[PDB]
Amino acid sequence: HNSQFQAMESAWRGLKLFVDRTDFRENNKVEILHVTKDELLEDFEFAPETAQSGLYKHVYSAGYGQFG
Amino acid sequence: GSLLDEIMAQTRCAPSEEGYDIAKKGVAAFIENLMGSQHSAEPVNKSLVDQMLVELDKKISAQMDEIL
Amino acid sequence: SKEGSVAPKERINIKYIPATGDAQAEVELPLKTLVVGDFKGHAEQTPLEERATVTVDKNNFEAVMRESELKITATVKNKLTDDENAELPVELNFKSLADFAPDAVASQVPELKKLIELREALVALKGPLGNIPAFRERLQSLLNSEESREKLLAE
Amino acid sequence: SKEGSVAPKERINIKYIPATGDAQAEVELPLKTLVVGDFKGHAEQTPLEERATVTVDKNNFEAVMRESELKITATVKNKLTDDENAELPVELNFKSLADFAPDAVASQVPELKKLIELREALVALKGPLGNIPAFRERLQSLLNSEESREKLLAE
Repeated sequence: HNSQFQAMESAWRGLKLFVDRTDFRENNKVEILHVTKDELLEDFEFAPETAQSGLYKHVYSAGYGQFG
Repeated sequence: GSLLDEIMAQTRCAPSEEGYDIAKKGVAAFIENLMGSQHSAEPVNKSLVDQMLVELDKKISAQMDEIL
Repeated sequence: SKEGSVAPKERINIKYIPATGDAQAEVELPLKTLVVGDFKGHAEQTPLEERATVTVDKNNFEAVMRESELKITATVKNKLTDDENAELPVELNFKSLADFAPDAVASQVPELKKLIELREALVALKGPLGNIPAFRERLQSLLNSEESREKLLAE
Repeated sequence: SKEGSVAPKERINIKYIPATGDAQAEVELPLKTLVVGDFKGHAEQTPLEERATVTVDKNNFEAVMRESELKITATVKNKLTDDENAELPVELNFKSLADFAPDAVASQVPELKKLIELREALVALKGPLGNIPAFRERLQSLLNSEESREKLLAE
């Protein structure tokens, strides 16, 4: 019931509720990215354009913008 | 000799092989104009280099509309 | 949790599946989602463009949780004594989903390792306690012999 | 009002056109018409043989209107007070088709900039007004404390 424990328990046991329900045999995969919410806006402040950000690398280019 | 330390930490042209006298003129020229607005961030400096090129082209093209 | 089976062979190898069983399905490029958000107890010093994304399904969730090293270190309130204004920091190391349970949280707190060991010593007493009625006969002897009793409590 | 797209490339660049779409047509020398008539609020001092004709289509109508500088300066009736025989001149600067609308006409009248700001201050009040019922408890305190209330209204 601590603010460091419970916020890091709901953010992780709630993932298990997303893993247990979704049938991974029926063509499903899920990627897990460790950011923090204050880091992510800084990472959009990092690049001059959203098409060169660090989250753009993991959403677009490592996935969708990739051969195969 | 801290300017030599920045060249040796720059691993692209560190051990005095080629282009080390041109890039030494690049670091020392940017610091002389940096005192108009103090800021410490490379991607803003990638815009602050460009903001020192737009103001430079106002100095050059106004002269090259007079030599022509 | 392993069924005893035989070596496989050209003969047929029946194994009572005490289990019942499920099924599976498949698609094209799977509907891949990216769950993003704070999953550990700090802020990592590496920039975002170098850290990686890990793929989790039902079979490898116990291995993704173990290799994350979710180490939660915090100072919480001390309610083990008569002090209200006392605090007691903890040290947690999580490797499975059962490490959230109070059996493994209290096992990682040394102030609570002695209290479960206290309870395990009391559950061990209750079995042979009411079976032999000669225990209360020597409780009065320990009521009589007060000097030799306190010399043995320190041991 | 810009769709987020990627850099173009030899790979294919799908962009959800939330839009639907039209079509176009072409001819020989187009049927060119010359719309002539009073389009500004004065009489220009240059003679006719020197001034120019500007070409307007659907894409550049916002730029032809901006560079015309339609500045309409007139004295109109003052209906902001209890005076019937009062007049109030205005100053208008039109740069888009939305500048004919009363959102941008009243924004260019300084006597109406304080009345929309008055309304924006009253729409801001209505949200937190009826949610907390302790506001009327201090309206009676402002009914009691009349001296300190009027000292703060001038600020």
